[PDB]
Amino acid sequence: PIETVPVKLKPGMDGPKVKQWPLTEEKIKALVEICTEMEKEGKISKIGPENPYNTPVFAIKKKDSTKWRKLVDFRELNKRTQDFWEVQLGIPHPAGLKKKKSVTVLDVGDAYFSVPLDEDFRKYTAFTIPSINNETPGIRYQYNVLPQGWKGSPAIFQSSMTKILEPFRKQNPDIVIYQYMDDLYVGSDLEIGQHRTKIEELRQHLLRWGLTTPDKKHQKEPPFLWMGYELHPDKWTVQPIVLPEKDSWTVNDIQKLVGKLNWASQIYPGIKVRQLCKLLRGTKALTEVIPLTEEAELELAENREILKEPVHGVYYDPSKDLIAEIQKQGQGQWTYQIYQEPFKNLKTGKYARMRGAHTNDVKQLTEAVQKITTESIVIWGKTPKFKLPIQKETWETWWTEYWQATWIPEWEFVNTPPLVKLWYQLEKEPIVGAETFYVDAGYVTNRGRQKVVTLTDTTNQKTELQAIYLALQDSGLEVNIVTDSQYALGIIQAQPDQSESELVNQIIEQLIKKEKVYLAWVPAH
Amino acid sequence: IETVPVKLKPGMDGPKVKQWPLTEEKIKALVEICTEMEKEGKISKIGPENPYNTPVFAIKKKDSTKWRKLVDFRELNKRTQDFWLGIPHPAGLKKKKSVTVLDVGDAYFSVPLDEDFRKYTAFTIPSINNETPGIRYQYNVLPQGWKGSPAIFQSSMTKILEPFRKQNPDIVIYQYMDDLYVGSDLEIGQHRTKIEELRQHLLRWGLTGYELHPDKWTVQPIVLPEKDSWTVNDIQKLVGKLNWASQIYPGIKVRQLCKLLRGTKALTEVIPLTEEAELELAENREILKEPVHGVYYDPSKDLIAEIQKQGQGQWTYQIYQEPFKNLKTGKYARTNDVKQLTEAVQKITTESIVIWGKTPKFKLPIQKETWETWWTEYWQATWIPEWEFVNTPPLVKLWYQ
Ligand SMILES: Cc1ccnc2c1NC(=O)c1cccnc1N2C1CC1
Ligand SMILES: [Mg+2]
Repeated sequence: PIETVPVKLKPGMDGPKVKQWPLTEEKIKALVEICTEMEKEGKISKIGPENPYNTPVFAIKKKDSTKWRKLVDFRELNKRTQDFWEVQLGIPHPAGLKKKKSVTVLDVGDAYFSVPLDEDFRKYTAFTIPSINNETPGIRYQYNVLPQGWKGSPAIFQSSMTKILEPFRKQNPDIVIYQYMDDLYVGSDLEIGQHRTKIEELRQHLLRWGLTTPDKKHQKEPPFLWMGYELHPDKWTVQPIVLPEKDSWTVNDIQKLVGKLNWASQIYPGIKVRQLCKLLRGTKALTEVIPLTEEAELELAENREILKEPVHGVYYDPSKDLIAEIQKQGQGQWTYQIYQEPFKNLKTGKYARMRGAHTNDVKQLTEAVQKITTESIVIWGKTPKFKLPIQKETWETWWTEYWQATWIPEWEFVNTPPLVKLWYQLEKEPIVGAETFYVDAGYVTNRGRQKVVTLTDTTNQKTELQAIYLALQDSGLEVNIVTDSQYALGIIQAQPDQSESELVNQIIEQLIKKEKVYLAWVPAH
Repeated sequence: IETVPVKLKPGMDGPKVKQWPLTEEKIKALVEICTEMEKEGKISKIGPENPYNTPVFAIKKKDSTKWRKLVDFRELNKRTQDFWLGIPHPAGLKKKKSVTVLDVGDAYFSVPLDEDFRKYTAFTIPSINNETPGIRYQYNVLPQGWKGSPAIFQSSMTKILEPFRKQNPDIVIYQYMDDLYVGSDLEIGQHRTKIEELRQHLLRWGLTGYELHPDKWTVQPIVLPEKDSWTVNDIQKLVGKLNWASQIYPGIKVRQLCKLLRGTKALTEVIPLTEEAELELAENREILKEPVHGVYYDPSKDLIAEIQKQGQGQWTYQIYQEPFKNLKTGKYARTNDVKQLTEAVQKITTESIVIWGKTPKFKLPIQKETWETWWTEYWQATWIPEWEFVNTPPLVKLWYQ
């Protein structure tokens, strides 16, 4: 039989003592037939009045079916039951699977009901079938197997299935079995007749421990729709997403559209949501209607075209290399694809995470590489070889002078415009005979020049940036700027090429036009 | 054998820490190691009823082609009861000429672990792409990297170490976690031999690399540029650096130096220094020639270590308990950035152990995800300091090196 897992209640806690709700002679009749079928099956056993714990039971019928079902409400038992090691809380991504010639899904029936429950814990599973006559019975029972709806069932079940399946796995290294809750996906490369026979041997093996599964005639056939994917033994994709042809778009419509579109990016390359996301600005209600912009519908129209052509992902070939490739799609947007054979994508993606208010493409490209690397270790257990549109020299120049430690794995330059470059470089030492601007919102130069300008609604820090803006504006192609603003120095010295701040974007516009610029900080008073 | 009972601090529960993802290479390594530890009965497979977890990793041994299982027991150590006296740090170890660090980790495996504590040591070998559930185990013996292991093993160790200790009291012996720091003044040749002997003198009883020279460790002082001519720009960087430093050493005046700065002069204008500005600079320079007076190590406080990426393969670091009151400052020079950083962390950690007998809490200039990904590629120590991730201010880097 399957070995028992020891269970306990959270410390300093007693079993549930809750009142069974008043039933109905009708429902009492049903529960009594159900519990009787069950006690003959060993699943449950009548108990003495020795036991003081109680859990409410009730009866429902099958959804769109005329037949009685027994439900047991375990909220209280559950609040008091100890925590278990998480059930499978992380799932496989299709791109990390290996192709199989045939895949079969075996649905396990009465899974839980076939597994024993800790002998000393059974008492807490007590429930009561009420009598129809006043001083007549009031049938008491406890569970002997794992109850549906109880906290520890999924975990105990998974754990046990794993022990039952182990022997079969050793004798059958050819077969690959994946356990997902109630299902068993079983794949192999055997000739189809050999496969069918193995599946039968698995069914036999599982029957020895009382586990029932569906016969060849009643087994689901690929493709399998799983977790938003559509799986074939030889390829995968997201289950078809269809774009509406509405003329009126609600704020809510757009968020659903963006969500779906986002999901599609994992295999559909070229998907864009920037303009559809812009429709959300300042919206006042989930039911407000927003008209599309010339831009939002070009984008929508473009996405609608990409999605028409169904594209599938290919499965992983462990004997081959993983290559990851990256392209700048637009300002702050990057797309990548990971493949083993050219244009035969295992998976695609987009990166737009801005980590901070100001950045440059080098920094951002580097964070893109990190994300992909982490994703890769998780799906395939190894880092891919990257192809990036940046030359080592640009990379090295930035890395070498940035204050944070950084690293980019094995990479090959790929000439795919647009190429990433640094748009400007700050001088490392002061420029000889270039005017010197002393800023504090206004400046004074060594040549007697000056401007004390006016700003309203300006914050302390934003007044500092403005001053620098002024100096850059009224100066020539070579400047020396002296500021006491460690904040400004920080922003600019990171050499951003894009910013959330408009003012920063202007300063940036000026830094790109200059020949040589040198920034220096000096203490306050 | 007889198990000494161990317990968590009052009211605490066991750890539930997530396992950072591992590459196929490290997983296989761990599956190999753990399979034989299980045959030997050091670890056992557990069931779903144990909800605890500690991250595990595989590092390479130094100049050995074998892997070492590394267990991140940081969370559990913080929660293990404090222990209960013949271990307080020998201040003589820092002045020794030669010091050898030995890994006495396997000794711990011969002593069983309190049956009730065991569940807290749970860990998991993850699988790739979550295709399989992940193997779960817990220790039956004292694990390497747990603060309880050296404590519980204290007695059995003093005993096997009293002979060498009196048959060779020219040697200092300190144990911290899995290591034994053996110190001496002998010639580096006399040393390696005496070290080998201890090796067999431990092999005698069943026990089975790193060579330091603490006598040659020194402080990295704050420095001032010395130069032929001084431009307006030089003086400016000078006053800025001096001003910062004045908060540590108040005797620093900048009055005359600031005076040469009046006017809105061109940044490149050379400025011959007066007689007063010259003497002022002289005194400042004199002041900074040594560590500020007064600072002392408080064993009841945390040791904090900060690192800065200078450039060209150079890093600066300071160790303090209170800001500006540095216990030590230093420099580290060389690869890639991450590798350099890990080696600087391990080096700074060993130092702290050797000087104060404790590991520092680091403030690292790197993003978490990058660090979490690569540190184990280059890690070699058998311990793991605590660390946090920070954004270095461009001004501080300047003020160092
Ligand atoms: C959902 C799922 C999760 C994990 N593995 C698989 C599957 N399902 C499949 O249909 C699948 C498809 C292709 C190859 N293996 C597959 N299988 C492997 C087990 C044979
Ligand atoms: Mg000023």
